[PDB]
Amino acid sequence: SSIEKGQNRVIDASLTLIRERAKLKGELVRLLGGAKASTSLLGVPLGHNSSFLQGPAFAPPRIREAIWCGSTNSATEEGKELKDPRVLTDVGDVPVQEIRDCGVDDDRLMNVISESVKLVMEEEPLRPLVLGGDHSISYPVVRAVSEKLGGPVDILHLDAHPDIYDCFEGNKYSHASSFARIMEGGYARRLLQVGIRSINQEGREQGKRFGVEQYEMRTFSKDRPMLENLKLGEGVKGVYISIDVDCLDPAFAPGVSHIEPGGLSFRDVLNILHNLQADVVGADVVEFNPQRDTVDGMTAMVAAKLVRELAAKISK
Amino acid sequence: SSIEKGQNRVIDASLTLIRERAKLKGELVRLLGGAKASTSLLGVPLGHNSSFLQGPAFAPPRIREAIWCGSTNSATEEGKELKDPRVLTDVGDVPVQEIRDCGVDDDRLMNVISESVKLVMEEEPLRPLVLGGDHSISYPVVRAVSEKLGGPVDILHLDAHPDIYDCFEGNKYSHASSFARIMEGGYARRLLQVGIRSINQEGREQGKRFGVEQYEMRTFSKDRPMLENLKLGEGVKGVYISIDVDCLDPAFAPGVSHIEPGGLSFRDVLNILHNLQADVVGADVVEFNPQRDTVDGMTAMVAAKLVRELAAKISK
Amino acid sequence: ASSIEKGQNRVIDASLTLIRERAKLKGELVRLLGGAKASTSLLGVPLGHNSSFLQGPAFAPPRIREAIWCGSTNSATEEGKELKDPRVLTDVGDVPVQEIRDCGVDDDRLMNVISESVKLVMEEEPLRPLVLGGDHSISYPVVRAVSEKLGGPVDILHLDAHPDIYDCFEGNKYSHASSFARIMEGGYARRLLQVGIRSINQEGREQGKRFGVEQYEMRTFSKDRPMLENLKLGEGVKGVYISIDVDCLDPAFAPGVSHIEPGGLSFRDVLNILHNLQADVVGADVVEFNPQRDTVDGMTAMVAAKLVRELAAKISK
Amino acid sequence: SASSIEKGQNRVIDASLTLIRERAKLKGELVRLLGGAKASTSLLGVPLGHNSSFLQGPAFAPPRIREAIWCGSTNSATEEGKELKDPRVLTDVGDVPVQEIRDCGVDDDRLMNVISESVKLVMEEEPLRPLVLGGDHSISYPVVRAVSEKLGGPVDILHLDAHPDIYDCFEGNKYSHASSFARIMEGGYARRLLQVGIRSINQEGREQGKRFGVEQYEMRTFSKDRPMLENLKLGEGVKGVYISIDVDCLDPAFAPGVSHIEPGGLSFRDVLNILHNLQADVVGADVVEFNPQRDTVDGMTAMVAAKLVRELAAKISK
Amino acid sequence: SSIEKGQNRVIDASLTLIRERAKLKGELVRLLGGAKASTSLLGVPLGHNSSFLQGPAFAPPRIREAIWCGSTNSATEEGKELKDPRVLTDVGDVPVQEIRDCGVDDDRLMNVISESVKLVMEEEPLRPLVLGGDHSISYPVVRAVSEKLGGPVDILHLDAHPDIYDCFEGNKYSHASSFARIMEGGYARRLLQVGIRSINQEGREQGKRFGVEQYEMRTFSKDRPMLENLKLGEGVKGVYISIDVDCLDPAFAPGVSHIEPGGLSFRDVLNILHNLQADVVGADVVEFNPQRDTVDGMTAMVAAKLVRELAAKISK
Amino acid sequence: SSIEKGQNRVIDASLTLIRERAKLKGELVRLLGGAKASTSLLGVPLGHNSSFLQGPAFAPPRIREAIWCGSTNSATEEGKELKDPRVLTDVGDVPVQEIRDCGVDDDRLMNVISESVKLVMEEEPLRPLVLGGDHSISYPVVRAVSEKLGGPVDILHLDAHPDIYDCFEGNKYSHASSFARIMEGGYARRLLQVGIRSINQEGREQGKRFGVEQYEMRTFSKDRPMLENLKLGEGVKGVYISIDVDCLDPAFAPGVSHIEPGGLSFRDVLNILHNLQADVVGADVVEFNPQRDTVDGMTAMVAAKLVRELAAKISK
Ligand SMILES: NCCC[C@H](N)C(=O)O
Ligand SMILES: NCCC[C@H](N)C(=O)O
Ligand SMILES: NCCC[C@H](N)C(=O)O
Ligand SMILES: NCCC[C@H](N)C(=O)O
Ligand SMILES: [Mn+2]
Ligand SMILES: [Mn+2]
Ligand SMILES: [Mn+2]
Ligand SMILES: [Mn+2]
Ligand SMILES: [Mn+2]
Ligand SMILES: [Mn+2]
Ligand SMILES: [Mn+2]
Ligand SMILES: [Mn+2]
Ligand SMILES: [Mn+2]
Ligand SMILES: [Mn+2]
Ligand SMILES: [Mn+2]
Ligand SMILES: [Mn+2]
Ligand code: NA
Ligand code: NA
Ligand code: NA
Ligand code: NA
Ligand code: NA
Ligand code: NA
Repeated sequence: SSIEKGQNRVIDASLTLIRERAKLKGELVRLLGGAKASTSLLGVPLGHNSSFLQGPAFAPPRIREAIWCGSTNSATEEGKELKDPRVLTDVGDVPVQEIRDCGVDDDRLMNVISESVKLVMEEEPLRPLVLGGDHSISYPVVRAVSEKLGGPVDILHLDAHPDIYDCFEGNKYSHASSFARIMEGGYARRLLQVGIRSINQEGREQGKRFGVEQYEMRTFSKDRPMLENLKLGEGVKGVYISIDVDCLDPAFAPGVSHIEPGGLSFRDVLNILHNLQADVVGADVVEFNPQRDTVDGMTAMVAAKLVRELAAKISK
Repeated sequence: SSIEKGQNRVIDASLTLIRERAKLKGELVRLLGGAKASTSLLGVPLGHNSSFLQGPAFAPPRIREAIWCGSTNSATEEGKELKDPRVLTDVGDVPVQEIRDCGVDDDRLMNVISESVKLVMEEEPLRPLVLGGDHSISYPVVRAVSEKLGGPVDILHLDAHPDIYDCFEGNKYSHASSFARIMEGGYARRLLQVGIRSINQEGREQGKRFGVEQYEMRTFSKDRPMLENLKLGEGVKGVYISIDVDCLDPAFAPGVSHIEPGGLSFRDVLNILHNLQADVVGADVVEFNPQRDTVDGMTAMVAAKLVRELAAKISK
Repeated sequence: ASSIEKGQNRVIDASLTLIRERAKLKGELVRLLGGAKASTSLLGVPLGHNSSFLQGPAFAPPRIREAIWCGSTNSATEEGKELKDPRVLTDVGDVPVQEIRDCGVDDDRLMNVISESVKLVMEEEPLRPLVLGGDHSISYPVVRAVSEKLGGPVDILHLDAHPDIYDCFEGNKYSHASSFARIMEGGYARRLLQVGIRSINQEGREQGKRFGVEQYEMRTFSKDRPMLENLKLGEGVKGVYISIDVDCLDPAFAPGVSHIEPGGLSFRDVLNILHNLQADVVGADVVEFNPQRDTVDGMTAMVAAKLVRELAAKISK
Repeated sequence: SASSIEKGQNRVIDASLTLIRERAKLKGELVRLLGGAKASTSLLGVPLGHNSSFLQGPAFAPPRIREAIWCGSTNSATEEGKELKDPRVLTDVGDVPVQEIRDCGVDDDRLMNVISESVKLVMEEEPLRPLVLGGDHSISYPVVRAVSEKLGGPVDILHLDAHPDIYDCFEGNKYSHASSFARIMEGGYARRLLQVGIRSINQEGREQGKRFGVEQYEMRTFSKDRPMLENLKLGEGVKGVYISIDVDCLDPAFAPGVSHIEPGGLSFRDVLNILHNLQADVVGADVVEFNPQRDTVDGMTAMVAAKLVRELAAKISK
Repeated sequence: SSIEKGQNRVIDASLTLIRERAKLKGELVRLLGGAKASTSLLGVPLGHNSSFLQGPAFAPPRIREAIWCGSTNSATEEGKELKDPRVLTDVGDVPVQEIRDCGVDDDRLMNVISESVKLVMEEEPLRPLVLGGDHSISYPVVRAVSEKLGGPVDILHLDAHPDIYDCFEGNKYSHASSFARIMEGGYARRLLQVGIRSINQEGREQGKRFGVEQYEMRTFSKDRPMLENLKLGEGVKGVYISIDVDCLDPAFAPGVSHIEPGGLSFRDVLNILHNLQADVVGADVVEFNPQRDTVDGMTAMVAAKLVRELAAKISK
Repeated sequence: SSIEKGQNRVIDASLTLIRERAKLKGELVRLLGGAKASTSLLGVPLGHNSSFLQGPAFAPPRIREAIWCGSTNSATEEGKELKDPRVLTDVGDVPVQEIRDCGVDDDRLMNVISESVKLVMEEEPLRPLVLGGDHSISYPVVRAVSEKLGGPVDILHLDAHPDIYDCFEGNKYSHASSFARIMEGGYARRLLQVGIRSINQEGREQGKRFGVEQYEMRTFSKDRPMLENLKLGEGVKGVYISIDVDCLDPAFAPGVSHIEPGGLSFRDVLNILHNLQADVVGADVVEFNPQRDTVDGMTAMVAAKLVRELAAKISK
């Protein structure tokens, strides 16, 4: 009624905001010349699919402040210039809270996040890097990348958790279920999960069902050489990388909802990302919880540096 | 100039979104009936006019979380029910960071902010409670309130500092120059400044020159009775309440950019607000810096409860 | 079968026997020194599971004891009593609440154990119980136990941001938000003065009006302060019980709470009320200190400890 | 007089042991009624910190550990796949009421004897095996003594710690947390003592290791020693293996909530590489020296302590 | 024993260092003059007479950083300019840890503290404001001011504690015996102890024995009107103010070694200082413990603003 | 002009204080007999050459406290006894803030630091270990060591940053330029920078210009065997080791002005220091920022243990 049409006008004005801002970043990259791919940040400030704490809703603006901190320089480790738009642009945040606040259901909210990602991909040669937000957001992002490209992607999923519960606590959009949604829908072929150390019988059974390659930290000593020399995406249209910050031991990343000892070092993660051979078509950095971070924002710098090194990898 | 016209498509859509949200809230309040005035939150995540720290840019979403925290109930001290839209609605945040990012200068930003305030006012019978954001925003909110209403207002300005510097560090939009801009444009008649304990010889000269009633904490013992029995707005369009969070002793409100000992207690602030007779037309809660808050968000709960009590006074 | 309830009973009985043996030694110490009319004895009830928001008060009583004896402090109360005199303060320790919960004991029988533990202290004359919470749910079994033992209602001074008189908060009758409904329902309290109230809803006020509760809100503290720094309670009944939720204090003074509620009393405001109260105090509690929410140096532990020290000087005589 | 004092204390001690015995009896009956278990980890808390040389914070640890084991952020499966809500995998007989026993004047010899008897009460309920939550490292002595006396012979011990804890009498306290492994080696309770993660030791510690034939692995040789330490075999021919983990075996990056910050320690993953690969019939274990008052505001060291307890439980239970 | 020539030239070089900087500060003040009194800061970074924590050793450099923090203005509540050397100069810190390390005894160390205070006074028109350090430093500072002026002073002593034990734990220089030492020496006519709330039998007896006026917080309701209208020094050499930061409720000043609930507000102390009628000849601000302070240095700001307000009272 | 006269009397007393203390330590070392080399701590509390925060100004006293903490023992990892003066003495802190305050320029302040180092070196057989302070101090320290020994040294520089900017933000004494100053003076033959992970085009170009061996964390897997087997100083005057605490991953060393994820573990650094073959003639531990440390001083312990293990290596 009056309501459904009111909701459509807020949704439409939200998509228009992303569309106009993408257009300006696309024109800016196309004007400078030569880029084959150019990382564009899209923020999805959503936390209500979280099982424990909703703090990731507040992450994307903290991440951006950390990327540009006066304490850092603008060069990535392998020497890309983050001030160059062909390396990194930013189309801003999906207005999630404003959409929820007007009574929009999750089916439609997640549809708006997909469309938001399509708006970036439709500006050549931008490729999306999504700032979460809780891990529920990887389903509408991966769906949007798969649909746009016209086939399943191979995924590298860095996570303490496999996020492959059929329906965690009745919520099909649970942050603990988004890789079940992705695999059910035929949006991914290979799913490599690395850093896994919190998994139950359902996680293992769902892993076998979907053909997932689950690397547990209890075999990391033996798996490290293979994980520091990954080659992904041959025979599919691209590779997507999803990083839950909780792939890192809490010593490196305390600013997470799920503290799970025995994880990767920051340098372990960069060894995997730097050495990965892959046509990276998209990526996300999720589950940064600023409310659980240190008083000085150490996990914000962790999330920012992951974003920066993913941008170097995506942009070419 | 393809970008200069493109800036306008970002602004148009930015304001479109505020209006589309404003109408839905408008409609729900008019459906319910009986409201003369209805507090509607409008966030202004702007901190780049700050002299020391830009942390208030992150405040409005934290304030909103604290209002609805499971630890609290939805009753105000007086007994007003915050779940009733006649009492409180929220039109969300102005996308200041997106606007800044598409290269728009401060003139047009502050005008977009003024226009956004006007969009809420044009939806009867909503009255704007702006969540700052640094002090800089009061000037465009007040100008927009003063323009819409057709003439000057009187201001209750609760703050440790007086913020009437002519031009502070060469920025005319400085959070320290905001009330100099307001007085200069005759948007205010009586400016009552309360909780003042950080003032310089320029602060006093400008206060006399604009005929400002500056109450210093030095005389609070004698002043309390007068301060706890205030009446304002007779002969004017209305009364604007600008509450900088540092009016409170840092013991109550650590989460600010300027720690200034010898402040008000939270109860002192409620004594003043509960007792003040005013036609309140507009109110801001500013300078709340989450990056300076306690790990448990004590200042977020302070900001939230001042918003709640301010909304129980504005709503009628 | 009923092998379950009987096994639970053996654990409950052993739990109560341990409080009995501890209370006896403290009793015998106070009697052997001689001259006490009343001797504050601490009983901890490390219980958090009736909270609506955070269960951290389950951990408070050990932290409060540490703060009472911190080497940064001396052993004198403000009005000059010696806390090292067992006649002024003793400690019978903690009800083993978690271990009773862990063997499947329901809340009715668990609250019965708390009551029975309070009686066991009262039955070593001249001990009077000062209970360390724990969440505010515990005041119900404590006040029930004191009233039943003294054989009549008491007057209660209740210092709290919240009135805690929901008929059944979230369906739990033992909710920390319902303990003073449970108390007034049972006729264990004649007068109930609630002081520091600044978070209350229509049901709060309707339940206030129903049970004859005197609700002093902070929006009228300027006016009410003279009368509140001059209380007299308990005349014509068995005595006065003082319940202090640490959230009566503004969070500036007491951040270590589950419910941050700006606009509360100063610590000095609470000692003015306590010091000047005229009352034969038969029991007290300090509840809702949440160590998990405290500063890293334990400021709220020192607050809860000093409230305990000033209540002990008041109860001991 | 002053001998009647000892009789009142004995009433508190007996009431304390009776309470542990009754809790242990329900846990043993539950495990046995479910059937099939050969061994079932049962937690025993010993909230003792007064033998500490710097901070007594470990007295507050056991309840914080239990909370973290059941934290709603976590799931109930161990890394290897054991279900912690199965009583045959984990039960909990609660805490020894240490503070109350100290508070009625009981001397340290009698208090440590209570800790020993409490451990035996768990072991007496077949098939429970004790996993002790400290508490400072002093408690390892009475625990290891009870396990050895009850099994009727020596155990091999894996001791994970920044410190060897083998001073004869640290600051005149024979029950010092820095002397508990001297107490253990003097009593004949151990065949092998392997000390892993050592990085704070002096000549007295090295001399005491030689005197008792302790095998001391220092972090300065961890590059060389790692393969050996990640393939340990212990307890063949004796009553089994006891594992004592001082949380300060971990670099303080991983475990800040300790009284003794000693940079250059093991990663959490390094410790699980050692535990997971250890071949051992583990007859008991402890997790000690978690200091909640030195932890982060979010309890990161509580979650470290809890995950060590959970992984040990998965190893003890079978 | 060539340690004597060393100990001696270490001491001489320490004293030289203060003489030289006093000479420069004096010259700068008279250079453009018309000042009767000018406040000069002297740090005594001494904490080893503390009974619990020694953290006050580190305070004086932290107080200086807070006085000149970019978040603050250079004007005092009354309106004096701290950049004006006539109002405030700074002669740096007595090298206490350096004198300690060469094996010098507490008797001689405290003499150095005394000598160092006289160096500031010997340089007209400088008046010493000492940044502690623990409360032991007040004995030698008051000794120096009294001997230099040749007569006793009236002393306003703000503290949770009376610091008047005969020999706390066997140390006659205990921070808990400074006022026993002062009273035994005849340096004070009147001693007013304000904010007392941790006192035992020995505290009351020593008080009665020395004629000390002990204001306990439990009578502050009745004493406030009187404490906010003091008059001291009339007839004797002048007024010394000693301020233990723990005079303030820990809500206002958590950065102390002794947390003692139920203290004064920051505005309470300012009401006492602003209305104190007195010729103030010296003052100290002691027992700030930076190791117990909040992460953002609230108590540092609290000690700095006491120093700034004291300097506005002392300078003229 | 008598200002200039004043400054020289202050510098002289400042040097006179280091001379006399170093005399007492040399005499003590010489009287115990047998030492070839004896580590002597010299503190340089200087932060104003920092680009981001001046916290390291406060570091040296907090390091000393950590070295002697009652939670620790006095043996190093390889068994040296820190209470033996032949293993460790301390000549205390260059009075940096007193020299700045009397208006001395950075040229002369840096020369004072050089002179303070030589005063240690002139007391046989002390060798200097300097506690920073920000990285700017390495230049005047190495310049003094090289001038004193009459030739160049090899340097091991442990840092996240190369600090080799020509003129970072206009300041030739920038903490980000001190190795450009060192390499321009010919004070060093080899400069091995280890743990580098924040470097731009200028850092790389300047590295090539001065022949710097730049070991980046992105090749640490490959490089680790060679870095745990270093031999330096053969055919030159010896080896100087500079340790920026931010060489460590912020997981281990959060108390730094520059959070840079993906660094060395503590054990990594000790594997390098313990296996290094070198005649170490001097060392520094710089850029510990206590205002960014944990509430319990974790980074203070890290800095203390680096100092302790360097002392074991320097003393012989
Ligand atoms: N994304 C994190 C989900 C955590 C959940 N407790 C699990 O079992 O994984
Ligand atoms: N709004 C804050 C203004 C602070 C400024 N340093 C001043 O001197 O006023
Ligand atoms: N300066 C503080 C002294 C504190 C001591 N516990 C006392 O009894 O006063
Ligand atoms: N377990 C901690 C003991 C620490 C002691 N300072 C030692 O030297 O071992
Ligand atoms: Mn996930
Ligand atoms: Mn995860
Ligand atoms: Mn302002
Ligand atoms: Mn302000
Ligand atoms: Mn309550
Ligand atoms: Mn309450
Ligand atoms: Mn140990
Ligand atoms: Mn240890
Ligand atoms: Mn004092
Ligand atoms: Mn004091
Ligand atoms: Mn550096
Ligand atoms: Mn660096
Ligand atoms: Na989450
Ligand atoms: Na600001
Ligand atoms: Na609670
Ligand atoms: Na300990
Ligand atoms: Na002290
Ligand atoms: Na720095």
